[PDB]
Amino acid sequence: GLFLICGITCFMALTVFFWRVFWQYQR
Amino acid sequence: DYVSKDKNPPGVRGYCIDVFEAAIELLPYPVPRTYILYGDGKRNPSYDNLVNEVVADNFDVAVGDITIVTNRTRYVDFTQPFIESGLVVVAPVKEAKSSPWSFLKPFTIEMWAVTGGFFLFVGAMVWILEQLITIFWFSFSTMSLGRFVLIIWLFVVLIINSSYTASLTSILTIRQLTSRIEGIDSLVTSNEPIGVQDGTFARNYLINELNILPSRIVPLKDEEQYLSALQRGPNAGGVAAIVDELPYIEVLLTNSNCKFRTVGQEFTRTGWGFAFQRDSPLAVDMSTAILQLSEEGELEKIHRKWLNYKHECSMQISNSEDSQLSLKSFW
Amino acid sequence: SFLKPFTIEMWAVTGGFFLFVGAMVWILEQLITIFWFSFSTMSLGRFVLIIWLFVVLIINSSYTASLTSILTIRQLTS
Amino acid sequence: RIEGIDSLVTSNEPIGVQDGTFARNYLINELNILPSRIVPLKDEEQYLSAL
Amino acid sequence: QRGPNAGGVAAIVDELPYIEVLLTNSNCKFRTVGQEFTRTGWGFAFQRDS
Ligand SMILES: *[C@@H]1O[C@H](CO)[C@@H](O[C@@H]2O[C@H](CO)[C@@H](O)[C@H](O)[C@H]2NC(C)=O)[C@H](O)[C@H]1NC(C)=O
Ligand SMILES: N[C@@H](CCC(=O)O)C(=O)O
Ligand SMILES: N[C@@H](CCC(=O)O)C(=O)O
Repeated sequence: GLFLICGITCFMALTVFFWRVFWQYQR
Repeated sequence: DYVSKDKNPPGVRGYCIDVFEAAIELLPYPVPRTYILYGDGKRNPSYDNLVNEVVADNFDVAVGDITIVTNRTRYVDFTQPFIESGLVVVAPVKEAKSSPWSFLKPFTIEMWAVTGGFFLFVGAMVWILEQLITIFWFSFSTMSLGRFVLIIWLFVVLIINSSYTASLTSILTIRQLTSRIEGIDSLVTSNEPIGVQDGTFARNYLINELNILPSRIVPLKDEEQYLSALQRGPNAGGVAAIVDELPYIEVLLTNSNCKFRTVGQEFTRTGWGFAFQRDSPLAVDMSTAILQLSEEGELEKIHRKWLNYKHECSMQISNSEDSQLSLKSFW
Repeated sequence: SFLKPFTIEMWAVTGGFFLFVGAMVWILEQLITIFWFSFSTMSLGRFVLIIWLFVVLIINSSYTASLTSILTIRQLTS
Repeated sequence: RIEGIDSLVTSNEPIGVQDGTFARNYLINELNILPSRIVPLKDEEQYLSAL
Repeated sequence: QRGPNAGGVAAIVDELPYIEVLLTNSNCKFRTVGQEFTRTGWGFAFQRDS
């Protein structure tokens, strides 16, 4: 269960980074 | 070894017989004598029914391993104690392990790969926010969105710290608070099955005086089953501890390996002796023989003939069960 | 009796190899020793700081799990 | 602590019973309890002072 | 009260039903540290074969 929080938090920041990459393409 | 059936023309063999023989030639009396065996060849004979066969005058004298108890002194007369004995408690020794396996023990072998694995995969999450090139992240992870990764990863390490303590405590307490005995008072209260030898006063001394249930005391026939009732331990039908006299136990340590040790002192120190017919004048004759047999050292010289078996083998010597963090755990 | 956890053969190994890994800070550095106390508090020499953090993280646990193994059974040795 | 009769058999503490009952000779005969542990008790005021 | 020093003794070895009289008279400042390491019992002493 404690490694589930290791999965939910890290996969959340992939989406924020990919939205940053999708905004990197907006320049 | 102490007293036994024999095919020789005397008829019996042992140690107490040759103490009895070597007191006869100190007396001025030519004494005709015979040797009548008493019990079966399957178990020990009940020594309360050996001394009962001296009160009822079937035997004029019981020579053997007869132990002075305060009924046996009341109905027959004994000589002086020619050897000293006491009830001890023999028990398995402390096998306290020591390893780097005992270091890494509080987690499963799969957990040491998951924890070390989810420091690099979490450490690879740093590269998303960011041999010699891979060491650059360790200079950055010494102390935005990447700070929120460090907040959750902090409370992970504040749990793997706070569980590895709780599984190194829960080993180092249950290793101490396991089923232990370090005295006869430990053996009275901890309600484990106790082995004794068959046909003794030790069966009817623990029941009568130490207040032990009759269902805990388990009889045992011979010296091979005195091991198989301790190799199985308190479970699997065996017993926790054997309570025997001291000169029986100093045979059993040498006959076996260095896996047992007398965990207490003698809690009833009486001694052995010859059981005569009551108020027979031979008792004052052989009390003067033995006290002259002892002071001339012949009582010790016979002891080296049969009972030469004595090896200390200090596995543990009243070891303090305390902190004692293993030397190989930090190897 | 406060010092009773970690029996006395394993204290000088701890404080002695405290200086041995402490010597690695001086390698990757009166005036040199005062700056040797700088990085010892908090690259390739910065990777030992990860591992030495793990080592005292267990000695913190083992000293607690030895002291809990004393203050509990000494409430249960009658 | 005791949380059952099996906790009370093994933990070798003195057990109170009431006087003149079968419970004295049922714990001895069946549950294998020592006769020195079972303590008789007369009336309902001493059923408090023994606890 | 003097303890091991000042001429006093460290521990008195007595029989059991004397300790019961002693510990009720005092407060519980003294403890029976172990158990009966030789338990025999009292009795009357008649002359031999009477
Ligand atoms: C005390 O020792 C004696 C002898 O072993 C036992 O008392 C009685 O002894 C006579 C011998 O003349 C027997 O016939 C009786 O049967 C014995 N009494 C009983 C009740 O068996 C007695 O066994 C010993 N005391 C205890 C408590 O075992
Ligand atoms: N000393 C024990 C010996 C018993 C036995 O060898 O069986 C006794 O006199 O009862
Ligand atoms: N039910 C209990 C009552 C005993 C009593 O009241 O003393 C019995 O029959 O033994």
